[PDB]
Amino acid sequence: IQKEIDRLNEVAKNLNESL
Amino acid sequence: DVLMTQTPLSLPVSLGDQASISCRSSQSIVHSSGNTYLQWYLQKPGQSPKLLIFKVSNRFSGVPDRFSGSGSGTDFTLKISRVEAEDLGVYYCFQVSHVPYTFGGGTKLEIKRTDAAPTVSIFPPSSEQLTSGGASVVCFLNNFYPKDINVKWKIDGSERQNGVLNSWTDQDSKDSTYSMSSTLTLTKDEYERHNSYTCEATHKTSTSPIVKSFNRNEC
Amino acid sequence: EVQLQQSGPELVKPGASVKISCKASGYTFTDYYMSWVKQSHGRSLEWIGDINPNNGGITYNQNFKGKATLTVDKSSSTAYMELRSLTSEDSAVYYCARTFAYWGLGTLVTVSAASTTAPSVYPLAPVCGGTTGSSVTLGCLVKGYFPEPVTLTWNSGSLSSGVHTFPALLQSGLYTLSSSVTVTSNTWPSQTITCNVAHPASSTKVDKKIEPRVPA
Repeated sequence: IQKEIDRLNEVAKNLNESL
Repeated sequence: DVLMTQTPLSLPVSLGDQASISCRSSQSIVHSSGNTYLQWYLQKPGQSPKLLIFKVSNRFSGVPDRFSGSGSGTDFTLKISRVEAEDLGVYYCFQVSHVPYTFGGGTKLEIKRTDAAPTVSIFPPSSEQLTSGGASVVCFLNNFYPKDINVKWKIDGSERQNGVLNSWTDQDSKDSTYSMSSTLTLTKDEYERHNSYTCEATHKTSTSPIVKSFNRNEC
Repeated sequence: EVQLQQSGPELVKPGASVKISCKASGYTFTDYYMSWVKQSHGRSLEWIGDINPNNGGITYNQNFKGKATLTVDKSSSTAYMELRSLTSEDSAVYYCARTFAYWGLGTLVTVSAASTTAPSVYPLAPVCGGTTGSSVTLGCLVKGYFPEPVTLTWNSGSLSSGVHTFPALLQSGLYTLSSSVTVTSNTWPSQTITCNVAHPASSTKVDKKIEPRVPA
């Protein structure tokens, strides 16, 4: 799972904008 | 297991102010890869946690830049450079470096405002409930601040504790107060055997307890 | 987009078992672990375990061994949790999550011996008599229902300013909630004020007018 967390900012910066 | 200790439990702030939240691990949380997998979440009421920061300081996706995470060793910190209304809720840290992964107990971000005295109302059992064998006496303590309040029930001058249920609202979005409902439940038979019923509250806005009472025989 | 769709709310008897599901879409199910997290009392979070969908290998939280069993079905991109020998302590929201970054909406599990139970709804008019100020407060008591939720409105929702509806609490395996409303004293009793309660699970629907207490 740690290797997955390493790659979290592969996603576009369009999530969780309303936090 | 790694204990994650979050402070403060609750953090009252003004909108537009900076805020910081602390997370202490009981031991080092460095994974065997050398990285530290400390995440921060915001959870809003009735909603799922939302990831803000991962691996101590990396901002996730489109999370606003006013959020940032930092720290090292056993000190970790989440900062909000300018608190906005959509940021209100509970913040959690979470370590995924050592199994079992563990969460902090959360820090609730709330609005600070001036003190406000509770408006207290007491309600005898409804005549309809009496026909059923139970009797609930309800006391509302509405629109007060801060949230700390102590409520006591008296029956004919004697404290009654068994059968009391207390429920609090979340902070009001319009005036930032809290409210609470206190219910004393007894059997109809017991209720009819006593005369005076008193809801007593202590709050920081008054040096005396706020008393509201009625007599079952007054009408 | 990444989406985790979890099964609906579960009402389970003490000592029974329940199986919860999480369907993944928007990414390749077998390229990522799936994790499960418990949340009780709307606060404390606890990690339950991770499953590798590719080979079915699991990393459990030691404290949930025997309580929770994790499985997957690759052909439907679904992860499963089965909770065994349920007790009150297992009443919680159970989340599935991918990389602890994409979370499902959660599945509420409530453990209770109660059957579906309609509420008794009681209007709370002020103490008989007395003096009135510039405002007056009325109440409504919704006692002994199961499961959650009830819906409660005042004058069919028209009356919303000055309302406080309090979170339901448990009492004898059953829920109870209450609600107060504060209006100008020129408004009541001259105008009608009614609390409207609905309990879908029992098809119960009750409107109670708040009427002044009379002596005789």
